[PDB]
Amino acid sequence: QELGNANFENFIGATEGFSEIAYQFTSHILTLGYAVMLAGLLYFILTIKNVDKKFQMSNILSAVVMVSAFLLLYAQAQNWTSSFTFNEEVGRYFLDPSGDLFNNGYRYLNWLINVPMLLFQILFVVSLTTSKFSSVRNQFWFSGAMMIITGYIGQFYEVSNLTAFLVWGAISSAFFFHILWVMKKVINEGKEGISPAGQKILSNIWILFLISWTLYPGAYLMPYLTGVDGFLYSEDGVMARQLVYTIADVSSKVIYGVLLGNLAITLSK
Amino acid sequence: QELGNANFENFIGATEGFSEIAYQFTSHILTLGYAVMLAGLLYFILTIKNVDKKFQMSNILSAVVMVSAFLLLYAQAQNWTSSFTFNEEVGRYFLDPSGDLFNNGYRYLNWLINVPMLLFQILFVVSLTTSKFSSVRNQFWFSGAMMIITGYIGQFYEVSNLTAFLVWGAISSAFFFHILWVMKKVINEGKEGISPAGQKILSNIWILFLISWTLYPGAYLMPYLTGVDGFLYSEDGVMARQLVYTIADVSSKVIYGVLLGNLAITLSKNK
Amino acid sequence: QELGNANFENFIGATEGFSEIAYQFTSHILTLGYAVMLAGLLYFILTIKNVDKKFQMSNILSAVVMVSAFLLLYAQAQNWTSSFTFNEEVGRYFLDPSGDLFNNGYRYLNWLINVPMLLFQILFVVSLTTSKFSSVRNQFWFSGAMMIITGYIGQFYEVSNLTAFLVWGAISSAFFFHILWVMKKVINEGKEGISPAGQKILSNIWILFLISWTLYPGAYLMPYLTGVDGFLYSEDGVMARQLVYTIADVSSKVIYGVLLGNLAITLSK
Amino acid sequence: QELGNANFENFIGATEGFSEIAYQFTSHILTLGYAVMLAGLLYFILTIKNVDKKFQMSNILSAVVMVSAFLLLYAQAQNWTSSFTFNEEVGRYFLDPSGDLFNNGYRYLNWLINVPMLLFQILFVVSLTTSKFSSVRNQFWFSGAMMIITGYIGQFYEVSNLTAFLVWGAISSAFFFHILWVMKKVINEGKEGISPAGQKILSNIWILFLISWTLYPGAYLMPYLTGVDGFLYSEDGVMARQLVYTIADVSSKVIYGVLLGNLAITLSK
Amino acid sequence: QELGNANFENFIGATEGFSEIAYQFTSHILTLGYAVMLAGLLYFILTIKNVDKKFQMSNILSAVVMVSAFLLLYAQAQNWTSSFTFNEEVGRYFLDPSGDLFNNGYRYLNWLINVPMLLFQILFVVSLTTSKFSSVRNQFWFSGAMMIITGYIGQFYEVSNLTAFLVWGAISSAFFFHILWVMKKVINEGKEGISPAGQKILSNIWILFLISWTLYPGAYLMPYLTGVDGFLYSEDGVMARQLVYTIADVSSKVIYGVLLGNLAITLSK
Ligand SMILES: *C/C=C(C)/C=C/C=C(C)/C=C/C1=C(C)CCCC1(C)C
Ligand SMILES: *C/C=C(C)/C=C/C=C(C)/C=C/C1=C(C)CCCC1(C)C
Ligand SMILES: *C/C=C(C)/C=C/C=C(C)/C=C/C1=C(C)CCCC1(C)C
Ligand SMILES: *C/C=C(C)/C=C/C=C(C)/C=C/C1=C(C)CCCC1(C)C
Ligand SMILES: *C/C=C(C)/C=C/C=C(C)/C=C/C1=C(C)CCCC1(C)C
Ligand SMILES: CCCCCCCCO[C@@H]1O[C@H](CO)[C@@H](O)[C@H](O)[C@H]1O
Ligand SMILES: CCCCCCCCO[C@@H]1O[C@H](CO)[C@@H](O)[C@H](O)[C@H]1O
Ligand SMILES: CCCCCCCCO[C@@H]1O[C@H](CO)[C@@H](O)[C@H](O)[C@H]1O
Ligand SMILES: CCCCCCCCO[C@@H]1O[C@H](CO)[C@@H](O)[C@H](O)[C@H]1O
Ligand SMILES: CCCCCCCCO[C@@H]1O[C@H](CO)[C@@H](O)[C@H](O)[C@H]1O
Ligand code: NA
Ligand code: NA
Ligand code: NA
Ligand code: NA
Ligand code: NA
Repeated sequence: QELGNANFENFIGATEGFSEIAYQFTSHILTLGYAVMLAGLLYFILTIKNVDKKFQMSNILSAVVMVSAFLLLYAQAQNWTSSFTFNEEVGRYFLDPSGDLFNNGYRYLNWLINVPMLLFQILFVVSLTTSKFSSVRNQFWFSGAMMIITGYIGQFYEVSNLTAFLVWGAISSAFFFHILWVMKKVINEGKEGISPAGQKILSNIWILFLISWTLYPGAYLMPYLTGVDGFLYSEDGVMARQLVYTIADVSSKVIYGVLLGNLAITLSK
Repeated sequence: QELGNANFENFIGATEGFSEIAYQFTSHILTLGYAVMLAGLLYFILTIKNVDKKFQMSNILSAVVMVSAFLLLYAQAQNWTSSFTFNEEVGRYFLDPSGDLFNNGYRYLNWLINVPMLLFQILFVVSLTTSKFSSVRNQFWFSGAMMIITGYIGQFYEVSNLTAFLVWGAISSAFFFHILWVMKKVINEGKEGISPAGQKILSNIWILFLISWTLYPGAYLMPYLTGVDGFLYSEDGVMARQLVYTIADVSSKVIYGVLLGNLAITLSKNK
Repeated sequence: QELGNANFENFIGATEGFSEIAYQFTSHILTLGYAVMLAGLLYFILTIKNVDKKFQMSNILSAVVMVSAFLLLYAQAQNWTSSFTFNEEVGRYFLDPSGDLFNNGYRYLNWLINVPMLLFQILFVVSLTTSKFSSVRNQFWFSGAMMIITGYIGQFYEVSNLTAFLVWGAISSAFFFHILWVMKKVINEGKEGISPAGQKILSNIWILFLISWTLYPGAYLMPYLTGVDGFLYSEDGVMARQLVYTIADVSSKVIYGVLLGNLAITLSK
Repeated sequence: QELGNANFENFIGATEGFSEIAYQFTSHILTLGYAVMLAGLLYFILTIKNVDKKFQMSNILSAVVMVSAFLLLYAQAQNWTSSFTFNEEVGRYFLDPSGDLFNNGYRYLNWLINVPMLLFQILFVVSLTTSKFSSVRNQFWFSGAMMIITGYIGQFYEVSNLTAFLVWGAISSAFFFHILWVMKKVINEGKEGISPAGQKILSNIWILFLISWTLYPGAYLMPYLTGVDGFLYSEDGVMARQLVYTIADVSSKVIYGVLLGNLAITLSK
Repeated sequence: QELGNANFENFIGATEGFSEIAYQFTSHILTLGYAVMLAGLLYFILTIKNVDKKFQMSNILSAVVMVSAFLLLYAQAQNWTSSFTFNEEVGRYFLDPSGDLFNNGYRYLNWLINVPMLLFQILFVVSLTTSKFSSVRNQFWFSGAMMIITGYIGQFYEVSNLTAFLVWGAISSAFFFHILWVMKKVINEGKEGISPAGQKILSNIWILFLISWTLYPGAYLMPYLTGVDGFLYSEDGVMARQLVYTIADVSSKVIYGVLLGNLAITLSK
């Protein structure tokens, strides 16, 4: 079957199909994804007034991120269920093209909107020392956009053209390392002038940031992390990828937002 | 028909099918489930300001639990209606695979999110004495996650492999007993220093907790509680399970949340 | 056709079918039903602060009842439109089993949730004199549940077994009369100690309560109220039942809630 | 094809069909309808505290009207798109009975709910002089209900029985003229005692009321306003009717609500 | 086949079809569109109280624009997914007429509602000097309506009749130039008497306004901007148009709204 520039989920769906566990787990984990975002939305709105006026923009940005993210993750979950249909005869779920092909692009577009705001929002809680607010913001916004856009292009080729896949991924990675570099600077400068309690939370924010953000490129590469015809080029790789994306998105948005809010409270007088 | 690692609802649906009463009641009770969660959401938001600032995080946690739970229970209800279709010829509802197989996993994922928050939220109303807040929290969160994850794995095998079903269920039970142990400690320490009215509510919270949480393993086992080819391995067992899950979820979240809110009011200087 | 323990709507749908007027009116009236509930939700939230803090729980309870009532009535409306499909050849709507059979149980489960809260909520506005608060509450909650549960069982048999239908209905009625008895007591005791304006509203609340609550058993019996092969065992009876249920639910929840709120305002100082 | 007591939209759909422009425009205008209602809902909620406490019930009533209006108008829009399907062979949209017949009754039921509230709400902004509040309210509510109910019955016969159509329409019109009479009285009495700025707005409210409310009977009659086999008994008449209903509903609810809010501000210390 | 007066998306869909990238990207970008509107809605509501009472109407107008716009863009995204279905044999998405033809009219009707409010809302933040408030408002509202209505008519003919397409587009352009002229006047008069900070933001508002609003006519013409049988008369032109519309709508509403809110803050005592 000709699928063209399609995600590997479709190729697994079109050949081996998905077992009950593989199909149901992916449906469940993706549903958890958007459910957590809407739960987070309520949390962030309800806790806005827990911090001083000057910190509240960060709480507002956390809630705004939850909107977008809930709608895009909900669309991603519907895309998974509509793309794969039970075959009575073999008792597995196969590609149902009439529901459209499955594409991870809904999730990517959530990143496009939300990355700029997640990077931006910490600048409302911490004070920089050396760096100018507008400079850091502009670096975050440019590199954030380019990281997501180049990755979005790459992932269309993850089966149809491994070279394009890896080149676009590599370019994306460059922008990723730039963001990590700037965010480390922001964390360090944020630490000077604030209580030891505040410094501890910023340490935790950095570890959360580093682990959660590194998951994404892992999920990008997931199908190929065990090489050609590896364990992970399979329904097991599909499950692994969608779990990791869901953990990443929950961690990078909700937990991140909670930690920033807790920092804002400690700095609040 | 090969169904593989599927819930027993599908096997009943695929052989005997469901009577009008069995099918409609399950649809109704599952719908009640998500409707109560959204009603609860409004209640908890609207009553935030009925308690002192320091208690209000518990009300917020109750509302956050209602969100997740409404979406997952709504998805669980849609899964039931889509999976079973009326046959004109025999006048019963049979497995319609085109709607996907029915799986209770939507409900389980609601547990994964919400158990950590339900255990956590009492620590914002009561004061511990001897135990450290961070220690109790960490015990709740680790054991809560492991309980739900191991159960989630088990329930895929509830027909296809009785051994896996019962071993994963047993491991889940171990973590369950750990949580009961810690929650008893938390209740006892919570009772010290507070009015007799407050102590009465905490007693009631503990009974509600113990009964409501014990329903879950009952619902897990439901199809087999009358042995091989028993009364409950049937549409009657399907009805029983989905009723018990719905009662449990309403009790463990909404009533629990209401009792905690009533405790918060008694401990409030406004009262 | 084999329909088993199914509501009489399906039997009419399966034999005579529904005319355009019968089908459209039922769809419209059921839609009005859930629309009024969501309108009520907004009204009750927006008017919370029109009464003293000590009355506001009644306003909150009215809003909570609307949320469950809107969701269940909306589901009941979809059940109607999905269950009956236009036949081009005869120009009438017939049972389409693929949409599931039509059952009034969605409405009944709204009663199960909401009856306990409607009875309870008046105890936050009025003061009892002779009766104990916990006793009245317990009587309301026990009898409310038993009334709706026994009715819910009965209505499955409204065609398949007239005897079961009428026995379960009779048991339901007993619990109904108990509730009427207690509510009369509560109204009377509520009247003592309060302004004549407040007493007048409580008089009106009692008339509304008595008429609105009596409609339900009428709607239960509707198909048979003109005997065997009567005018009402027909699309006209289907229309009559769904109108009466909709009027009852609007009256017993929304108008009831408005009157209680107006009482709360008069008692507000 | 026998359609029975069905709206003329179905007869056009079943014979000539609808062009792309006719079908898409109707879908768009009906969508605009419910979108404006939800936009209005937010406006009215957000502006509640712009007026004195004693005027705020009018703002609340405007918001409550929007909730019913959005749900019913949304249902009316879905009824349109579901009822008419593209035919590849002729490139026109034809009646698809599987989606149900199209009926304007969803809109009518929005009137049933909302007319009583729109008439009522002005009595919270203006003071009567000679007329009794309870008398005006009761006249509005009785005549409002009878106007909508009689029209609702009439419109089922707009093709199948022109006599019934026009008699029910005529009866509806009588109640309409009664409402116009009472509302004129209410406007005049409202003008006494208030600033010239307030009087100007009440003049505008009367013109808006008179034009917007007169559109409805025009839309009722639309298909026949060019006589037998006229220009308007056609997809052009369908477009014209649905445009006029949408303009009327937006004017009579949203603009009306805005003008009343502006009056409330004028009368506010 | 016969598509009649239909958008060029359908003609591409009906002949060449859409590749996975072309179809998925359009679905993603249109989804991003409505997601950003709902994220914006939350931002504007949550920041209302950041400005003086007298500026807050502008913040409220930004939120009201977000409602309409979210619903219309959401409908536009659904229209795209239901209109184009995967063909297993060739592995491309082709016109599925059963989902209705695709039409950009949902977006146009969002313009009809929202243009009048976007133009109006700046008059609540700036003070005019020479020009009269009522005159500017009336010019905006008349020309805004005529611009959108004439464009809406034109776009039906964008394949079926190039002459009608370009004449209606030209008339639309005339009203566009009128609006640009008046808005420049409003910006200039707004700048007189206010802080340098205020003047800077108004300069930025003008550049954003000019670029964002100019994108629309570009998107209108997109399929023909590379002439007969050009690169852009293709799935690439479909992608280009829907990207530009989405960027325009986000820029002209959300960014515009943020800048106006920031202006309101600087002018706030
Ligand atoms: C809430 C969403 C967030 C924080 C998203 C983060 C996304 C990334 C850090 C993505 C990184 C990627 C690479 C470094 C290479 C491959 C492509 C990406 C976009 C997945
Ligand atoms: C809000 C939902 C709650 C409180 C969920 C509670 C879930 C349990 C206590 C589950 C217990 C289980 C066992 C002890 C064994 C079998 C598997 C489980 C997960 C059902
Ligand atoms: C908002 C919902 C309310 C107040 C529901 C009330 C329901 C009843 C009073 C039902 C009464 C019934 C009987 C007395 C006999 C037949 C069965 C019932 C449940 C319809
Ligand atoms: C918000 C909705 C409003 C204000 C609805 C108004 C409806 C009317 C004034 C209807 C009038 C009619 C007649 C006078 C004759 C024909 C039937 C009606 C109902 C369309
Ligand atoms: C949020 C929506 C906005 C600001 C919409 C703006 C729309 C335009 C400026 C449209 C302009 C057009 C022309 C000048 C010619 C072709 C037709 C139009 C309507 C696209
Ligand atoms: C950084 C990780 C780089 C991964 C190296 C690319 C491995 C390419 O392996 C690919 O695996 C597929 C499934 O097994 C095969 O179908 C492809 O033919 C093969 O190219
Ligand atoms: C601790 C709970 C008791 C578990 C007892 C497991 C014995 C169940 O036995 C099972 O019953 C099913 C239904 O009748 C049959 O289909 C299976 O063949 C049979 O293995
Ligand atoms: C208190 C009201 C109870 C009245 C019971 C009357 C018995 C109804 O009689 C039933 O009517 C049906 C249709 O008319 C028939 O099909 C049934 O054969 C018949 O049992
Ligand atoms: C405003 C009152 C106008 C009533 C005039 C009714 C005359 C219309 O007459 C009707 O027109 C239909 C379509 O043209 C025909 O199909 C019908 O046969 C005809 O009865
Ligand atoms: C601003 C641009 C003005 C419009 C340019 C006129 C070009 C019209 O060219 C058109 O291009 C289509 C696709 O190539 C062809 O299918 C049409 O038949 C042709 O009329
Ligand atoms: Na599926
Ligand atoms: Na079903
Ligand atoms: Na139907
Ligand atoms: Na259609
Ligand atoms: Na599609």
